[PDB]
Amino acid sequence: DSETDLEALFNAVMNPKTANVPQTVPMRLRKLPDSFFKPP
Amino acid sequence: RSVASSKLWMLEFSAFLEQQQDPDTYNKHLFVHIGLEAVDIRQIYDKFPEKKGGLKDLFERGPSNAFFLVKFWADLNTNGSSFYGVSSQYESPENMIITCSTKVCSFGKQVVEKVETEYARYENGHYSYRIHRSPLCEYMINFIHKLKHLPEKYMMNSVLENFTILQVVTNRDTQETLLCIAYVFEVSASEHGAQHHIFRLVKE
Ligand SMILES: *C(=O)CCCCCCCCCCCCC
Repeated sequence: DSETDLEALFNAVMNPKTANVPQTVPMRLRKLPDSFFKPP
Repeated sequence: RSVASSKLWMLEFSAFLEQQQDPDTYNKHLFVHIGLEAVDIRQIYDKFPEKKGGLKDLFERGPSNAFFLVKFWADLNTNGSSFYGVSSQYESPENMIITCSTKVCSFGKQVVEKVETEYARYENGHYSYRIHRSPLCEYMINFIHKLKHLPEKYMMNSVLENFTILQVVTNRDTQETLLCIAYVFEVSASEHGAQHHIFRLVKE
């Protein structure tokens, strides 16, 4: 089971070994326009 | 008229930090500001609350021309006398009482909601609605604080991957969706500061 609270969110990136958050598809791997990832 | 349905148009939106240097001196930093390609809405349903009243349910109820996705690149480069605020301005041909519901989400789950009721002011043939200097909720203040204290920009973007905001503007009496805006964020790396791109949300 995975946590969604604020501390867990930041801990997951700061200490990836102890990350306990839902796993998701990164936006860059999704079917989205190029302009979504390149700023104007 | 980018972020505009048939009934309502958002002309301005910004989130900012204002600091009072002294009684007569103020410094303001914009995190994001607004002052169209299509995105398949199915690609983003997982990032917002679902079930009744959720993004899918709202989109299906329509109108489809009220639904937008904004990608912000946020400017986080900024320093007792601090005010974190949000402002926005809307215009309509109709005199309505409108409600702005703003939901902050983590992994598609609502963590906090801010709700405001806004009344019209007649302005040169049309009606104007303004949310002026609304206090940014503590969650968002704390989130910005934690983001800024991350050692690396890639870490900030990693956190933001699962952070979204959903703004639903409704006619209070009829419950018609006037505007529904899904917000996605990355950190700005540009010399020009905060940037954005606005997309139409479409069924497929
Ligand atoms: C609290 O009540 C929720 C209100 C949220 C208002 C939305 C403001 C957008 C914040 C942009 C700051 C950038 C953070 C990466």
